Amino acid sequence: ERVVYRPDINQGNYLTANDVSKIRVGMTQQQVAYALGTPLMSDPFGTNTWFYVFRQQPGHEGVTQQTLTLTFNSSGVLTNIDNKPALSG
Amino acid sequence: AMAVASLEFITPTPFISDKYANSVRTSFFWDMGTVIRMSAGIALQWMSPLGPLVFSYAQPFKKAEQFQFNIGKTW
Amino acid sequence: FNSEEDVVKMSPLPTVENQFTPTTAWSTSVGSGIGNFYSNLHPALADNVVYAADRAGLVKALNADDGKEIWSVSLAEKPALLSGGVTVSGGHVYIGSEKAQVYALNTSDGTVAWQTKVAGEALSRPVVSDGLVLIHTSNGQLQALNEADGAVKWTVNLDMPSLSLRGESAPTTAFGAAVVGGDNGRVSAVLMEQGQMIWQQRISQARLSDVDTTPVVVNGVVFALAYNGNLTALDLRSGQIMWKRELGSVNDFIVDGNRIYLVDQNDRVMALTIDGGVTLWTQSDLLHRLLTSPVLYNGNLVVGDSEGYLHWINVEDGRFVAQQKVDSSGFQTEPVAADGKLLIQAKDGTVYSITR
Amino acid sequence: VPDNPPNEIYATAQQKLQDGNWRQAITQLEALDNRYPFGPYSQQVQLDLIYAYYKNADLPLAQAAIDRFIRLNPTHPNIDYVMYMRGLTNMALDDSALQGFFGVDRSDRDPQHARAAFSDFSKLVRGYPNSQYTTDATKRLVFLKDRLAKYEYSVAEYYTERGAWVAVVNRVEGMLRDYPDTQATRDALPLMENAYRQMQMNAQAEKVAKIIAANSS
Amino acid sequence: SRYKRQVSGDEAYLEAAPLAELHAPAGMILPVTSGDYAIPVTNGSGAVGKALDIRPPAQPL
Amino acid sequence: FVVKDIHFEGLQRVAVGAALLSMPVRTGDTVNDEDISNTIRALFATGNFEDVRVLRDGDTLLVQVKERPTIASITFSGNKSVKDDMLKQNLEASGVRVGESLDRTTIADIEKGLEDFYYSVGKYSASVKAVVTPLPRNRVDLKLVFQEGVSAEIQQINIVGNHAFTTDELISHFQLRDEVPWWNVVGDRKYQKQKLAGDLETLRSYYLDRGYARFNIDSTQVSLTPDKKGIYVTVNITEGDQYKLSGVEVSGNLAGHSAEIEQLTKIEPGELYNGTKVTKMEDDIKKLLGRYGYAYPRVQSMPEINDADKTVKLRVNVDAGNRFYVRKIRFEGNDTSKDAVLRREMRQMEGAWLGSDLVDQGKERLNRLGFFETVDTDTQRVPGSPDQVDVVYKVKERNTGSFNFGIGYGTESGVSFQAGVQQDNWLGTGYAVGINGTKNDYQTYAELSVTNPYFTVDGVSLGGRLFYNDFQYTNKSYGTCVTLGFPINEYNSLRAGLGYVHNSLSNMQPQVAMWRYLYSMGEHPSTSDQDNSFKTDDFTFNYGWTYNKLDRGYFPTDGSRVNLTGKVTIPGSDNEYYKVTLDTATYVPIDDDHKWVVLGRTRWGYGDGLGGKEMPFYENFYAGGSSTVRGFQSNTIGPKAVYFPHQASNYDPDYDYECATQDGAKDLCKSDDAVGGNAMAVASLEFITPTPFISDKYANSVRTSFFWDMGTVWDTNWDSSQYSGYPDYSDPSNIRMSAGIALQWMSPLGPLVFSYAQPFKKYDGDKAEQFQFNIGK
Repeated sequence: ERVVYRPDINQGNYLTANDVSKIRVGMTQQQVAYALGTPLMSDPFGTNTWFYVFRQQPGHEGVTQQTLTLTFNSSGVLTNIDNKPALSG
Repeated sequence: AMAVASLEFITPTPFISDKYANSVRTSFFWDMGTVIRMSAGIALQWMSPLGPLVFSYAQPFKKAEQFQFNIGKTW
Repeated sequence: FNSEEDVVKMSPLPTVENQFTPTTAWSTSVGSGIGNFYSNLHPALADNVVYAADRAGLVKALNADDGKEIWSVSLAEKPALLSGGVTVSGGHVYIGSEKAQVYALNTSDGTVAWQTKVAGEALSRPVVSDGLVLIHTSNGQLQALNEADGAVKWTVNLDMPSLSLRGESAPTTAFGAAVVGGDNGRVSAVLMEQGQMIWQQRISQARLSDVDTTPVVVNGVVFALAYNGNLTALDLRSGQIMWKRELGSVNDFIVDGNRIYLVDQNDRVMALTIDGGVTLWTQSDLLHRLLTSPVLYNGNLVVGDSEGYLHWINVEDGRFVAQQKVDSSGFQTEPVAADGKLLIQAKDGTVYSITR
Repeated sequence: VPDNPPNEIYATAQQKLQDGNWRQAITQLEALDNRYPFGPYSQQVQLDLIYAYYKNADLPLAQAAIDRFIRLNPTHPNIDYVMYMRGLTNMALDDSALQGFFGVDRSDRDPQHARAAFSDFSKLVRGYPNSQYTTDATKRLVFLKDRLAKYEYSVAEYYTERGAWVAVVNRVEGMLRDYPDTQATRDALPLMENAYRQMQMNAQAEKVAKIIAANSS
Repeated sequence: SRYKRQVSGDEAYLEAAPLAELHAPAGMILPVTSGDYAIPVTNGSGAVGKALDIRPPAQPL
Repeated sequence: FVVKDIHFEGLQRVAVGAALLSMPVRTGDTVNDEDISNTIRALFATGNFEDVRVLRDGDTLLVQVKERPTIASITFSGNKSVKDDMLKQNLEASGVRVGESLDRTTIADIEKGLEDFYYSVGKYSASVKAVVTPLPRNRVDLKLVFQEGVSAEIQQINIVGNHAFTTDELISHFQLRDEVPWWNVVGDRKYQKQKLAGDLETLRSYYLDRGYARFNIDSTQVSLTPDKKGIYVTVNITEGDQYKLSGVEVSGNLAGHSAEIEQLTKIEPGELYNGTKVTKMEDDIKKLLGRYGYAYPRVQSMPEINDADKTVKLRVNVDAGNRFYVRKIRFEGNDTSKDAVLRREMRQMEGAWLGSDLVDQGKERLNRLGFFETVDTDTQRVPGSPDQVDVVYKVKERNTGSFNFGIGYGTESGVSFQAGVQQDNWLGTGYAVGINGTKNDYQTYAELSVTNPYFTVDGVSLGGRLFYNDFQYTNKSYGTCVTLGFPINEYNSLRAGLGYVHNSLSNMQPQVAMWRYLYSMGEHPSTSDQDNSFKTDDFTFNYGWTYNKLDRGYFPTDGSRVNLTGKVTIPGSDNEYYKVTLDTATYVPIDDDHKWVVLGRTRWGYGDGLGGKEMPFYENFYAGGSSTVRGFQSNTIGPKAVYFPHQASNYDPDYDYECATQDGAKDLCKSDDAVGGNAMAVASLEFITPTPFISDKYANSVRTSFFWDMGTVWDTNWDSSQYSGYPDYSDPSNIRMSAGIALQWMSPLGPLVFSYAQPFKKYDGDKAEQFQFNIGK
């Protein structure tokens, strides 16, 4: 058992169904940042991919996470989407 | 619980040169406390690199804490 | 748990033999008085009846020979802060208040004639001219009222400092035109029938320098003065500065025998010559002891102390001459220059009639 | 502090300074500065006064005196010495209090005095690379960058325990771009790998794994 | 004063670990450097540690 | 004419070259006396000295300046009504830079400047005099000295044009005062300009809160009496009319939540207008947007006041804006403290959406450390990003530790020695260490304690304590405990721990309530003489629980509190017993506004032996005195001892006469001295009602109540049958009650408690103490 009162862990970008349906193939990179807000995570190792992660651990022991990975070609145009709506654990 | 309330009037001792007597005080005080009792007291104070130092002589009218030496510093 | 401090160290009561034996002929208590509240509540006279009031609101009319009252009315709800000089003319007594009321009373029986709101507290005494009552309020507004109704005929607005001495500056009239003081050092004048503006003049640099004091006008010369300001003389027709003195003033002044009699901010008394700021004499004695308005009575200038005494000064000589009884809790408002008579009201509500 | 009819206050005060009687030095230098503010004993005096404040550990006053000097004479021919003392005064504020006596590695305490110090020494050696001080200043800079990186790791360590996995990755990435070559960055790469793994971001986890596995000794 | 251990001059800032830049594996690059940058090597004859005379210059004016 | 050279001598403040470059015409220029005079004007513009002589007698000009003492030291003759640092900083801001320049004109200026300052604070009577003396090397020393009266008393504050409310009710809410009564004489007539303005805002808000939406403070003025020692304040009101509020319409770019925004803005159409209602309603809107992460919303409320009827409709316009993310948290000034020691206790999460309430909840929790004098805060947007914020907390390290030592004396008391050292935030680790130690002629005490409030990152505190406590009945005791305390909810703390304690009782007086225990422990001491000892080792499991949702914290109005603690020994102890405590306080309001309240407090205790042993008498419960039931001497409510006769007693018969002194009693002495019971049941019901003398400036701070108390303590296994002659302590029905008044007062010298209580129901030996005093209950 563990019962100690943790505050709600929350991390990353906020996600909602009406915000993710904005993204579609071929948008320019500034349009994505305008629709969803700025990416709080990106690949620093020299490939232009943004990791919109939405994560919460509400209350006692519940856990939830959505991940939305966006891949851009050079000059900042979106090529592919990888949306996982729930933690694949 | 312990409770103490005290009031005091100052009349410094010039035993030492004014220069060193600037860092010195002498005071006369009355207090009431429940532990109910009332008391009157004489106090000498000095300051040093060790912190502040007090020597005090007192009489509780309910008669004892009649003679005290005290030091108290924050770090 | 307490402490106190002082600066001015007022004069140690200079004193002299009471040569002319001036003393109370009669005295009456109307009630409470102004007490500590500086406010120009003072008694007045008409047709051998003297009228007086208590700042709580209660007002009385007294016979000047013996001091027995004939009235009592409350002017109040079931205090009024009745405040400002009592003024009397013919059928009516007029009184101001610190509660924006002006009251009119019937001189025949003391019944309340009419009551009308004015724009703010009426610290000025009312003044009656040309069939109108003029009142100057603390909001810097002259208001002219119909004497049978108090209905406003016209109103005029003056500039208000962010900090002032009390704005009494009661108006005066000549040739059918009014002249008035005001805060921020302004003298001004207006046409009595309609409130049209006439010339205005800035008494001094301004830091307080309110012209809080009623400007007397004689032969067409207006005299005006201010706190840390300058005494000035003014052409009623143009407001040209005839002359000035760096002597300031604090409460009141009088012209009689075309000679000027003053009280300085330092509670010293002096007489100035017909024109130009030069003193015949100065009585530097009473320094920093609040002096009432000086009244010329039967050839002697009488001034009341903050405490109980009345000091008697010669009309033209530089002599301090007599010192009457220590009257109850002293004075804080101007005696009345009654013809052949004296009446003064002490702080506590005791009124005194004085003879020699 | 004393009456000084003669400028001799500067010679005997130098002797007190050579003796390390810092008390005497600052008080006589302050007296000389106040009494002779515009003579030759002014620039000649401000430097010794700065040095005495530093050795007296009177660092807030040392900051003010150094700041005054650079403002009043930005081109003095030994201004590089004043920059070196700027960095050393700021670096002396970092090692505050009784820590180290108990062995407390205080490298987690507020780094701003360290980060300032790094700016000062780097400004020096970029400006005056021929100066004698550049060897020490570069030794001071390598320690100051490692001390900053240990701070950043310390926060990455805390958020690893709190499980704020975005707060981990976003800071250890910050170390890789601001502090790449320090040992503390090499110690942080496991926390980045862990954080990506807990977030199911395995691709990034493998990438950081490839980095660390190539760079481990 | 609390800094008395520090202004008397510790040696302990020497023998701090030497810097060593990471080398990226094939198929990626490390992040581009963005601050607190690598200091120019500027090696020279200048003294170091307690050998450095911290006092003001050989003539003070 | 052309000048080939320029002569100067002196140059004490400024060199010739600096003058020549400052001068408009220079060596080699065509010049004439007008140009030379312009150079003298340039000398005056740089401002050396006004006295100069100039001569032309050739191709060179001679000029000399009459240098005169100017380089000023400043001193003031003390200051009875302003602080030394404020005085000197006002002087320096006014312009007298020490050692720059000083002149007789500047002396006049600074005099008037300090005068005007003194008048600005309000001691309008004050006078300032400044004097200088000259010193070699162009130096002067400047002394200034002050005279003042008492700062002026405000006379009658008066409001005019008001009709909805009486003047005395309006000015009573001011912080300026017309009158200070015969009581609460701590008030004062000190005028303050900034507080007068605040008092106008209070007058405006009061009328808006009463619903006069058309209200306007059209004008105000302040006046000073001729003797410059008394002030008048007068305020003009245009009241307009009382207004009724129409339903709120909300519009603009609400980023969802509109159904909740609606619910938050629903108001019945019968209510009056109310200023604080709209501002409180507007504040909830922006805080509600903040909670969802719209940290910088834009909101405006516009009243559509009607004139044809007394109705007003609020229009509220909202847009949510961007959903800011906290990209960094920084702590600055965090010297001598581990950063984790702050981050662990600050609540907002880095790398997540900015809940501005969570940032402020952090600021609160950092203050609850007490480590910091102040916790300032800022949030700042990163340059070149529209969307991301750095949060920074700026702290001043409070000097958290304390160190103490002391000595005492007196022939009637003996030597006394005391010591102590405390440091919350030990080396910045956030551990709290604390050592204590005391000795007198007789008692010895020492304590060492450690708490680690974050043994687990979720805030599981772990504590550890050692004690030695040695007294002469004679008792040497020493022991240890270690505890875990971890919150299970916001309202609901829980804790657990293990302890060890050793006891070495000796020379205790023979008495039934104690001997019964010893016989139960399998010790058979003498009953006849005061020579005995009973060493034991004990091991315990300690637990407790604490529910606490009291609303107001200081003087709660509503909610409840329930503390529970208990002990069992664990097998291996010499003692085998358990005890339990329940300790509760419920508040319920009995008016809709929280003016009237009633309390019900209770305590229940219990303990017993296990396995045929018995609960040790030193753990027995006590009742009576301010904590429990009022009107009885503290702790004296329990069953009183009965001693066995033991005429071989303590040494001296000249002392206060014992039971069975050398010449004393021979039967069981029914004592007057109280002993606790193993059982306890206290209740009090307490009605809270405001005084006949309230005003809202202090009615929140003088909590007065009427109370009914009901206490008992009993000794559940006192075998009354065998002791026919002595009053039954096993009977729980000996309930003893009292009533009285209580007055809880928060005034600066402390949270005092006054009480008077009458014991309308008591038994023999209950020492009464009707009047009682306490602090901080």
